[PDB]
Amino acid sequence: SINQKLALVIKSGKYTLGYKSTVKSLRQGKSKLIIIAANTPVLRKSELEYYAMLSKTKVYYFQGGNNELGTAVGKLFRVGVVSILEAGDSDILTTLA
Amino acid sequence: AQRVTFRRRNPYNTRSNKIKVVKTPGGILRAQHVKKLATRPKCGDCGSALQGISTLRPRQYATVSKTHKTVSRAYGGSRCANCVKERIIRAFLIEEQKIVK
Amino acid sequence: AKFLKAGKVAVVVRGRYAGKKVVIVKPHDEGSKSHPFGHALVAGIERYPLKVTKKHGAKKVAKRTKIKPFIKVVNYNHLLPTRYTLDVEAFKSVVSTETFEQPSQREEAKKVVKKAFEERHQAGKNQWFFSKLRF
Amino acid sequence: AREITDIKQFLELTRRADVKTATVKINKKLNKAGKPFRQTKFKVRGSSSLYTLVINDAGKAKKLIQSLPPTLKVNRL
Amino acid sequence: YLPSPKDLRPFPRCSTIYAGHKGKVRTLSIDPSGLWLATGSDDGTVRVWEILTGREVYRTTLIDDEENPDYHIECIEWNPDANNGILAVAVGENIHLIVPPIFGYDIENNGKTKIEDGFQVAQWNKPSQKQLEKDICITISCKKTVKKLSWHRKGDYFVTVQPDSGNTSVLIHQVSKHLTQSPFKKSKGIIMDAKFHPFKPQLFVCSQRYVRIYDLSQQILVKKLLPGARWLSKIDIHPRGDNLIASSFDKRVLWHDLDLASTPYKTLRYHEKAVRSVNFHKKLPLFSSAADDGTIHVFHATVYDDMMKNPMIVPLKKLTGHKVINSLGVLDAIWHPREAWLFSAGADNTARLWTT
RNA sequence: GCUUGUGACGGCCCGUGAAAAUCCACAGGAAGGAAUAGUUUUCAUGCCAGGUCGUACU
RNA sequence: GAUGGGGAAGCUCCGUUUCAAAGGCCUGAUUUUAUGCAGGCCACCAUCGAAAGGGAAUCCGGUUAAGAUUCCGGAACCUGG
Repeated sequence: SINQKLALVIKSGKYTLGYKSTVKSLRQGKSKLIIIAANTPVLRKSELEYYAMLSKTKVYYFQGGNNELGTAVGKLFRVGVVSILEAGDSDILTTLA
Repeated sequence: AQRVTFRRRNPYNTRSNKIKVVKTPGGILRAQHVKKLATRPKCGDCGSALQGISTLRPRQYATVSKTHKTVSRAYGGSRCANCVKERIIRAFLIEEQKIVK
Repeated sequence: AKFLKAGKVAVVVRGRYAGKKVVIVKPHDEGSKSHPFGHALVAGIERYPLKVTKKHGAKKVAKRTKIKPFIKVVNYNHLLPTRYTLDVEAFKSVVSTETFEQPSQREEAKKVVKKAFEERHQAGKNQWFFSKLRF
Repeated sequence: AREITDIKQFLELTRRADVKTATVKINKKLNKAGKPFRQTKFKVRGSSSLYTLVINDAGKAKKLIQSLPPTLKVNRL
Repeated sequence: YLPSPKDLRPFPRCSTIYAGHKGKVRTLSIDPSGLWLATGSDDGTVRVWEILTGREVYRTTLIDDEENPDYHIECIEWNPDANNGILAVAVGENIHLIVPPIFGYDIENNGKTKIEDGFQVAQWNKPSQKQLEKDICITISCKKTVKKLSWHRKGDYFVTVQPDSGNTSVLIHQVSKHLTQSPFKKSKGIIMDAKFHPFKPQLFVCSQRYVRIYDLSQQILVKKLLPGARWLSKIDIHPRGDNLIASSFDKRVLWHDLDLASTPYKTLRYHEKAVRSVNFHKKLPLFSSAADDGTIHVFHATVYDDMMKNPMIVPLKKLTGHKVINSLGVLDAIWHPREAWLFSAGADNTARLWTT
């Protein structure tokens, strides 16, 4: 499941949280995968698609809002978008999620 | 101890008809009628007061120069700046999506 | 890859030239003593060339086609990057870190960039760049 | 009323040729709180507004009285 | 249905090239005695030269990584007080006070003891061992890049410009107390230059668009000049204190008669490219402009202190010789304190002496 | 401290608490302007003009 | 509360933008008919109704038997050209 994959990446793998820090990693070309929440607004979402498709980065849509995306990565503050800089021991990116 | 009159023929405390008590060069207190306070101009979208624009009564904008009323960005006089930012972002992406359709 | 490059067209978001299309000539990656942030040197156009048609001729067409260029340093946050690209060799040696400041060297830079962008526009190529973004 | 700091700007207003009359004024004041000194104030009647120039030093004041044009009317105290 | 140039001699040919720098010469200064030229270059060195021969007599390397595009030697100026040997150098975010070992004990010790006596917007630091070997006696570390430095006439205070440093874009430093103060509460625009008046207790502050004159004693603004330019680059003040010239990147030089009007008295258009420096002679009725066209233009100006006549400005000579490199030409210039001699700093790696 | 003006907040409603003249800004670009002298009277200064009726006192 | 209208034997009553042809702007060698107006653009509505609602702009000092933000002296501002 998607929560079991992300529970690995937090405890052993590079990542970053929130909108401004991800867009820098998209610009610099470090981000391999990004995870966008459902409840994020559409101008925000459609911007991150456009930054991604220039850089040729894979984009997953988390079925769930920004509160419970925060629960999945395991942080008590809510998070709208998450990016993966480096993969963990588990495979994440190569699977269809 | 010294007390003070309305100068004008209206004797009621209306929104217009207000008073400040002022010490003169004569050395006595006197009323001075304060005009009503200028509200800030707003951004007609986000709905908040917007910077580098003078707070004047609406007739008083006709006296004042252009650089008071404007700011130099496109849509500067009438937009929040952050709300100008959004619609430049939005115009660009929706126009790009129209080719993808 | 890193997509912000010497080819790259972009829309400037903040500050005076907001919603005006520019092209990056020198991307500095991270920072300097002045401008302590990721910043790009760009070369846009302030006043777009107006519409033009079969009816107009000679002198009316020259007035309609006239372009004011500008050049600026700008933050990477204020620049929205764009899939389109434009060739930049006509104003590579012109625009630079030494060129900015020390005025009016800025004016001599804009005269070359004017002669680039108008002459790019005659026999029009990159048609998207010289159309005004409406918002 | 409108103060002027600069000395060059005052000499332009005297030659402007709407200015019918001027007036000079002298005031006793105390500098810091140490000693007295003799201030001057060269005022000039413009059509709209009253331009004025505050000179603190007494030596510079006396040369300024001569530096006025003769055709302009001048009025003491 | 107006006098000819012939009647206005002396004024400056290039007699002497100061050759040696391996990069653009951005700044130069002539010492109080009028015998020693100092230059600062993108090659990372400051050099001192025997003016009539062009012989380099001193070199100190202030930047070991001279290929670094992030920081350079920006501005140098000899202390104006006689016989202390002090050279101020703005480089990156630092100001060094240097006393080169070329003057002897009486002069060098005078400078060193003055600087040592003084023993938070800026920090005053003792030199490291590495800095001692560069003849640095003290360093003032600021938060932002220091683009301009200028001594007060008495040689204790100096003012520096840190563009886009907001409220601390202009700093006043006092050597005797190792004290740095920010004279202003408010930041108005990008500051390009700051200069003390020749004898009045005033500071002139040049932004990109305006020149503001402050009375440091009264702590108030006393005048605001409106040059009508978008890109001012430098100012200089006439030695008798009632006139100013300003250069602009849009090719103009503006003469302001400070008492006459706030707008320019005269607009001079004698350059094909951005003007980088304007400079008055301290004693002779001469001034110059220097531009990115590689040219220096020399002017006569008579000022009438007491009587109701406005300045008489006469162009005298176009000086050519500097090579234009990457759209840059003459980056700085300075007059000899007594002779009709002008020193220029070039993007072409040279400094030059122009004489009669 | 008293009177009063204003600011940013908080409570209340099956109550959420006038309109119009007037003024300004923004988007748009009909078109109009220079190299031998034009464009700007939203920068500055200067010139002229301002009618009818009420006005005492309680 | 007139008008357009409609009621009423009639004094008049209804109605207020309504089932009205309800004016004022641009261009024109409109290229031939040789001394006659051609081609277009714009879209709701009279008026009255507040000396406390809305609203351009003035202050100090002096003065009268009795007047003054209105006279006198000085110092300001607003509107239109």
